[PDB]
Amino acid sequence: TGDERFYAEHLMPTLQGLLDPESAHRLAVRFTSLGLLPRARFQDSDMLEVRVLGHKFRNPVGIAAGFDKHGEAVDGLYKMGFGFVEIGSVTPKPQEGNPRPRVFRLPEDQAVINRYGFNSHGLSVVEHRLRARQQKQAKLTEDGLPLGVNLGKNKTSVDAAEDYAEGVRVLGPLADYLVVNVSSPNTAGLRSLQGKAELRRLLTKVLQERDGLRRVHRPAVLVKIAPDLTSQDKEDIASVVKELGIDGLIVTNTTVSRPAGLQGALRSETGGLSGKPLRDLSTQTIREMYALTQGRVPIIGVGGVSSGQDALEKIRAGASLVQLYTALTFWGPPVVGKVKRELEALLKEQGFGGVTDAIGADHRR
Ligand SMILES: Cc1cc2nc3c(=O)[nH]c(=O)nc-3n(C[C@H](O)[C@H](O)[C@H](O)COP(=O)(O)O)c2cc1C
Ligand SMILES: COC(=O)/C(C#N)=C1\SCC(=O)N1c1ccc(-c2ccccc2)cc1F
Ligand SMILES: O=C(O)c1cc(=O)[nH]c(=O)[nH]1
Repeated sequence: TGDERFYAEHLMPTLQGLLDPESAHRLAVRFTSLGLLPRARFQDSDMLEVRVLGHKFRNPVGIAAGFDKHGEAVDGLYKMGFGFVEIGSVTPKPQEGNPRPRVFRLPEDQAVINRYGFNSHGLSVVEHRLRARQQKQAKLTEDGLPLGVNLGKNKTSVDAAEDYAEGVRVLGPLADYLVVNVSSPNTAGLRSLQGKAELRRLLTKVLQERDGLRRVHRPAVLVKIAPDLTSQDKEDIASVVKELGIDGLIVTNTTVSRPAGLQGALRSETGGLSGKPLRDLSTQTIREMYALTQGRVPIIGVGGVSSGQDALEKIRAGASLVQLYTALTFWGPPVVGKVKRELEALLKEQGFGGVTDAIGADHRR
C-alpha cells in the first residue's frame, strides 16, 4: 500500500526528526486513544484465526506490553488491526519510573533501548479505566479480540510475590490473560525471580490467587521471560511451568546484551534493547522453550517482528501467537496490516492451511 510507504518514508521519519522518542510515544498513545489512525483496510481471513489460552484470536498479531502501559489506548489498538492487546506492565502503587531521558532510538539498527523502570499509573487507576469499558471488552473478547494484562512489581516493594498477587486480585477479573513479568531488565533483582525454587514459590502464590477468582473472571496466567537466560535457567523454567500447569509463556522481553554490530550512537546506553537486533535471539529462545515443554505450553513470540516472514519464523519455531512493538516506532500503524498480509501469503506458499498448522512446524522437519 501507499499508506505503508507514506508512513515508512515520510511521516515516521518526520515525527522522529521533530520529537524525542518519549514525546513521540506520548503523542502516539494520545492519537491512538482517539482513533486518529489510517485504519486498517486489511480484512482478517479465516486462516489467521487461532484458538488458544481458552480464547479465539481473530489474527495472531498482538501489541506487546509497554506501548499502552496504563490501559488508555486499547480500543484504538484493536482499530489498528491487532488481534489482541496487552497492557502494562502495571505496578500495585503508582510510580514514576526513571528520570528522563530514558528511551533512545538506534535508527541505523532498527532498534530501541529503554530504561523506563515501570512507570505506572498503578492498579487502582488501571482497574477503574478498564471497568469503564468492561462490557465493551467482553463483546470484543467474544468476537475474537482478547485483552491481556501485564503485571509488574514496585521498585521499593518488600515482597515481590505479594505485588503480583495483588495484581491478580485487582486486574485478573478484567483480563483474558495475565502476565507475570519477571524479565524487565530495568528493575533491580526482578530477573532473579526467574530462578527455580523462587519461581515455583512465586508462581504457586499467583496461581492460587487466580484460582480463587470466580469462574467467569478467571484469566489464563503466562510467564514472560528474558532472552538472556542460561541453559540452566531455561530448563528450570520449563520444569516449573509444567509442574504447576502455567498456561503459557511470553518469549521474549528485551535484551541486556549488545549484539556485535550495533551502529547506533546510543548503543551503550543502559537498558533493554528491542527491534531487529533482538529478533533471532528471541526466535531461538522460543525454539528452545517449545522443545523443553514438548510443545504442550502455548508461547506468545515477541522480539524484532517487523514482517510476515519474522512472524512466521517465530510461529514455526513454536509460537502460537506473536507481538510487536518497536516496529511501530519505525514504520507506524500500517506495519500491522503489512505483517498480517505477508504472513497470510507465506502460509499459503508454504502449504499451511492456516496459522494453526504452522505452529511448531520446524520441530516436525
Ligand atoms: C519502550 C518499551 C517499553 C516496554 N515496557 C514493557 C513493559 O512494561 N512490560 C513488558 O513486559 N515488556 C515491555 N517491553 C518489552 C516489549 O513488550 C517486547 O517484549 C520487546 O520490546 C520485544 O519486542 P519488539 O522488538 O517488537 O519491541 C517494552 C519495550 C519497549 C521498547
Ligand atoms: C502529529 O502526529 C501524527 O500525525 C500521528 C502521530 N503520532 C499520526 S497521524 C495519523 C496516525 O496514524 N498517526 C499516528 C498514530 C500512532 C502512531 C504510533 C503508534 C504506535 C507506536 C508508535 C507510533 C504513529 C502515528 F504516525
Ligand atoms: O518499564 C520498563 O523499563 C520495561 C519493562 C519491561 O518489562 N521491559 C522493558 O524493556 N522495559
